[PDB]
Amino acid sequence: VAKEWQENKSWNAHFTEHKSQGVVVLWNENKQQGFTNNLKRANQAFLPASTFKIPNSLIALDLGVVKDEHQVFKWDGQTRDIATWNRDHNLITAMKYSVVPVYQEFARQIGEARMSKMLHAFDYGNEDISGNVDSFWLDGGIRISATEQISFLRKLYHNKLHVSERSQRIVKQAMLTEANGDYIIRAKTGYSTKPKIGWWVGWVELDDNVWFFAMNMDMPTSDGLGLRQAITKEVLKQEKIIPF
Amino acid sequence: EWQENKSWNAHFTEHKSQGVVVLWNENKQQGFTNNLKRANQAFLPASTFKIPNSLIALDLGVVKDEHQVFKWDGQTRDIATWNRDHNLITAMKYSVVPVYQEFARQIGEARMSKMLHAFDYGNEDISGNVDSFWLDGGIRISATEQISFLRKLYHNKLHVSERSQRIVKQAMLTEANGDYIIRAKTGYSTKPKIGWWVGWVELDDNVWFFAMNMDMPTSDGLGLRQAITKEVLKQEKIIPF
Repeated sequence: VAKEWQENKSWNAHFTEHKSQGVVVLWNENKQQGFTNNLKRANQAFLPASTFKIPNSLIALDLGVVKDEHQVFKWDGQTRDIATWNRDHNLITAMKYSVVPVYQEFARQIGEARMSKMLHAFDYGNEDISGNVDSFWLDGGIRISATEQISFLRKLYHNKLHVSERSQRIVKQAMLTEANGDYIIRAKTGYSTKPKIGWWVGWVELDDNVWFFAMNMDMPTSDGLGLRQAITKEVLKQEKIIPF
Repeated sequence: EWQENKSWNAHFTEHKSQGVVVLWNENKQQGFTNNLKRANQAFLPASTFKIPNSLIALDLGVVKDEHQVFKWDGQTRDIATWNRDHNLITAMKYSVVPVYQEFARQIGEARMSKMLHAFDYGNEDISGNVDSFWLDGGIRISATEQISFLRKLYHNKLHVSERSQRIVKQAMLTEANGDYIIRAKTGYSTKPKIGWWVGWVELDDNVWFFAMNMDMPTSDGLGLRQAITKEVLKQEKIIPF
């Protein structure tokens, strides 16, 4: 039988080396094959936390809540603990600094009915927006698995989500994280305080292939936040997707 | 509006090189160069022409999108990376002349000429072979003219679709980290021997356009295009050390 998914338990070493637990899921676009260290956890659904900024951006652009990637969302003047939030932002910087209050305001403008309809249209996780319209992805009913993140991301990559191509192109620009002569990573981090879960989801663009990834890990302290990228990169390195 | 900063010459003389770097501060609407005269000297754009050429090809449907494959024609050329299938992203990255020659042939003389006029691109002169005029024909552009063109592209103000401009800017992506994004294009003209690097640096709250050219007697110094530019960007605190 064609096994979409194969388990590679050797990747567990990358988690246990940091006394961590989690899952990395990879999808080889050319081969239409997925790999994970934990088939069960790969399919376990969690709060998306700030990974939700990807669908939230798309919806805000498609409904004209956000005009383009340069439109300024002025700071509301409330000083928050995260200094980078206490300034004006555009979509690019709001994504970069994971500026929750900008995205809360987008959610409020989108509203419950349109948010719910659009997540249904995206086939996004459990499509459930129960809770506050401006925090359901942090403390409400929405749940998504790593494999479901990859499904969603693959649609975004191919401009196949049910929003404009322009909206998808802008969000992909906003997701740009790293680029050099060897690869491009477009991705988004996420951190949920209850339960304590860290995410990193996105993809690695190579000359002749794209590798989608979605990882989550238990995140008891904020001290391990850098492990999201580090563990993922160790797997990408082991699989010769990116160089050492 | 324009200032000369001759201290940047140290970055050239460091490598027994000569050239110009031109910077434009988008927020301040101010330009800086080490050499006001060379900043205005026009050369063959060579592979920097891949920027307008891409735009025109996308707008006319010669190229569908950034993933459409242009199969290698099977002629082995000296540059190994050219002897394979390409898309717009990889064709730009490896500066794959034969893919862009085929675009130019499909675009044709009349549309190419009209579009460069519409883009206000350099001397707008396509004299020579339609598939090589930017390498050995009559088109000439200066560093300051590259910046003018690039500023329009950045603002989606060229007379092509927004989509075409967005795709080309994606194809220009060179470097990205948590401090900056560089979208740019190299170029190398063998007669006269001139190296180019043109593009911009995106920061949180500003964009700095750059255009540099330098004498390139040997292909050994091609890496100086980026190195010298980065030394100037570092000196001007645009990017960190």
